[PDB]
Amino acid sequence: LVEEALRKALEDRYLLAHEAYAGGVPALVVVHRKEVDQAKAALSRAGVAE
Amino acid sequence: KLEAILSQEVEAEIQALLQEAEAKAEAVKREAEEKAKALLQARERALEAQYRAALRRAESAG
Repeated sequence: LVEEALRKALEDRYLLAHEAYAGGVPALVVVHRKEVDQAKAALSRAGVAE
Repeated sequence: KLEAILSQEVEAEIQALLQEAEAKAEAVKREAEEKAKALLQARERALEAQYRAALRRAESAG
């Protein structure tokens, strides 16, 4: 859901990579500076906290 | 891709810098030529003064 949500917000000029801790994953998105807001909106809207 | 963005960001700064630094290497080459020029102009002025004065001195004496 998150992956789809980022992809509409931030197009194809993004890198989403994740590694697994012992549950789910802490995930990290890499975005250009000034597409920061597009990425945060996508998480906020999902209900995903930082 | 995000990487195709980034390569346009270096190639952009690294032309501005090199035009700025050929606008200092031009400016210096000008100001120095106009300097060199004026330091021989001033040399011209001196020689007249010292020859006009001298001829008068040697005339008055004679």
